[PDB]
Amino acid sequence: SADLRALAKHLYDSYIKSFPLTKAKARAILTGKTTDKSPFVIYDMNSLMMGEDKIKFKHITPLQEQSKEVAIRIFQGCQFRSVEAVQEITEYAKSIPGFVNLDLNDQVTLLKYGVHEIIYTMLASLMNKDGVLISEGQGFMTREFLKSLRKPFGDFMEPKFEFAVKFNALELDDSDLAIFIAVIILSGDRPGLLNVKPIEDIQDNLLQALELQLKLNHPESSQLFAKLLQKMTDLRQIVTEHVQLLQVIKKTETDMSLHPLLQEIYKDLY
Amino acid sequence: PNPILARLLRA
Ligand SMILES: CN(CCOc1ccc(C[C@H](Nc2ccccc2C(=O)c2ccccc2)C(=O)O)cc1)c1ccccn1
Repeated sequence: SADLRALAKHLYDSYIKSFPLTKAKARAILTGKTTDKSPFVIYDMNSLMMGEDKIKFKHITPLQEQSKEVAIRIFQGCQFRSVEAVQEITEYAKSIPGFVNLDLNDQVTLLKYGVHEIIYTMLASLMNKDGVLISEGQGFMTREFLKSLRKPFGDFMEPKFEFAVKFNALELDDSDLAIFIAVIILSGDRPGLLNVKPIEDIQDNLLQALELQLKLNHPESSQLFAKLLQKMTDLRQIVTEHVQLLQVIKKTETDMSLHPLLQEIYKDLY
Repeated sequence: PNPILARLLRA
């Protein structure tokens, strides 16, 4: 009822506080409806050269000196971004009512399995059919350019763009998304959850709040809730195939170690 | 395991 709406609004405020680049801002940028200088477009090797110092990268040497292979430099940029995204999602998850009262080991398991699915949900907010916003909206990397990278790296983003076209077709907003992501985090079917019932209650509660939010915010979109629920399983498949590709990279390309946070997340995952 | 996630969760 009224309390469910209050919960939705609390989560939306926490979402705005936790995630600096929202879907609203991203769309403003993607549609050219902002006063800001339009993003630098990386559509090819030369545009990547120029644009490259715009990529949000902090390390021993500048991104240009990390590898002679351009695809490997894109790999390191994406890894750095994903680490910061995991930090962001962790802060949001702690803001979710009831989350900090679960057994800490359950919080860790839920975050582990949930965070990639949440990353792919929010990545769609930064995408259109032609490419993806990077570096807090200061850059735009084309889908074609990503597809032109040598194997294995060439197939990394295509399932994400394909997912994103359908997901964006749902025309969700940030208020919808805050609850959707909270729902994904509190999945009770994650392997190894020790104490399931409190998680199941919170996820149940979030699902009623989500239902009410979509009924109020999208009155003419019939069975939108069902469509959105069906998207979570898709996200799981995306994660599975992504992990297989990552395993290829580990077994194939010389010294391809990952950041310890991502290594921790993928280790013994499923 | 997962010391880094547990530390990220303990602020
Ligand atoms: C595309 N993009 C925006 C962020 O998009 C993300 C797309 C995916 C991810 C998830 C992330 N994936 C990787 C993790 C380690 C190394 C590479 C990847 C890639 O995903 C990858 C591999 C090859 C080619 C391209 C990507 C994860 O598992 O944590 C996180 C972010 C970039 C790209 C370069 C620099 C910054 N922004």
